[PDB]
Amino acid sequence: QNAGFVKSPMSETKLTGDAFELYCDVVGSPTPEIQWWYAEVNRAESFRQLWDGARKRRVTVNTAYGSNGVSVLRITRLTLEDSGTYECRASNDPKRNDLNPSITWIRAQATISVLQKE
Amino acid sequence: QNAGFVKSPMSETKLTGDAFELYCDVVGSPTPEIQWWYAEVNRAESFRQLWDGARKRRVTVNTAYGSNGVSVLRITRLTLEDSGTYECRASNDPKRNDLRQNPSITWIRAQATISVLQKE
Amino acid sequence: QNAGFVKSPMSETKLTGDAFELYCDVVGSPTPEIQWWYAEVNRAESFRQLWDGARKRRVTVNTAYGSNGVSVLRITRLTLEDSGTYECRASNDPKRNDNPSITWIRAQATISVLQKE
Amino acid sequence: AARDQNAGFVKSPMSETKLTGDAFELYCDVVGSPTPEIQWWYAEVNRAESFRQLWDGARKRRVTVNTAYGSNGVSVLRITRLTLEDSGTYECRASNDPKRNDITWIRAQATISVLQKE
Repeated sequence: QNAGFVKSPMSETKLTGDAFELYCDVVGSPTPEIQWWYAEVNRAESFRQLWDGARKRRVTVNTAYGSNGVSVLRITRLTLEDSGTYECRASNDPKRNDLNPSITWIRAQATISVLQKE
Repeated sequence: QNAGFVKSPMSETKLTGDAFELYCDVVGSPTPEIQWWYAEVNRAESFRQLWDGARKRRVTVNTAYGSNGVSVLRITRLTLEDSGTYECRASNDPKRNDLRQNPSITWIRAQATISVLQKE
Repeated sequence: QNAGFVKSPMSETKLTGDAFELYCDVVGSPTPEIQWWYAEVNRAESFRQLWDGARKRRVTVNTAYGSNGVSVLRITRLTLEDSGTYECRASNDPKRNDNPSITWIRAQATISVLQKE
Repeated sequence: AARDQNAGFVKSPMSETKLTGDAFELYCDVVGSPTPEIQWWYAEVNRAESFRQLWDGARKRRVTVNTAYGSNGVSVLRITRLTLEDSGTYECRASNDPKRNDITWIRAQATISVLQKE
């Protein structure tokens, strides 16, 4: 089985200072890798990988692997510039990390909108 | 600006001659539009919109809109060249259908891989 | 194939607070363009075009162009003032957008909204 | 196309097999009265739904297009640092129809096959 999404991240609107969590759950054989990506504008030139501890540890990534892969992306103390398009990426392609990055992966996107308190 | 995927399409392996169905389920206020897109290689240069009747009518699309958007993409009599990356796209942005824009900019995407194997 | 309605929108009665969805399905070769128009009274002077996002984003238009043109018009949080004649217009005439609107066909539906009293 | 077009191929792109990391160059040379326009198109699978126009700078500048119009039209398509995903059908399209940009184009196709380092 090529990687497939069983749970996808879900768009959400938030207030600055709040926090959000996005979830990802993927199946396949071999077990797929999960990565979280982001772009201000939903276009390939804008997408970059996020990681546990990004943005001075406002960003947290907890990922676990078994038969399936599961992950939560969490961002606290939200700012306006956290708005944009977030993405769970999954692949069990053996060449998936060989240095256009989306070519061997699948993607499932969510929109995050952060509004200013009043 | 608020559409989200409740259920995204699921990757699958099929044999030549069979059929597949992909399913896409989305929430948003107002109700988001749904589209289906495809590419042999998962890069924006190769993605094109599929539609009801495509590929000599082997492709059907059935979509229903209420509070949610729900759609099924079905392709019958599968061939090797039906393999690739398929994609549900959703949006309720009022400018989602303007032409002066990289098609993905006002949409969100949820992808599945379809592999079609030769009966032999 | 000249643009032709395979399914035309159907008149409905609603109560305030509800939503309605009208449906328009047109065949043709090439595939016809679809527009939605509205008027309080069925007179030419009162018809104007509905756009996605109108009426404080209570108006949605989701149109798909395949073999057929298939469109749904949805309006939420219905008020008494949303009552009227709603119309799907279709055309695959090459100069349909370039000679007034004589190149489009119309199919109408009445939406009557009553107070949830 | 027989009524409002008369351009014709004098040099056509040539199929070729290459290794990942290498570069290729395809050539097109077209005659007619008036001078015909040249475009380069590509598809993974030789079918109309997959064909898209390429341009100078495509694929993160790996794709180069150099076209000159004198009496005839001549053009070179170059792709460097080749990947497996550069494989497929490339074609030169040409037309000297007035309405050509509003089919009244003609095409000459080549197959590119990229193999990895064994």
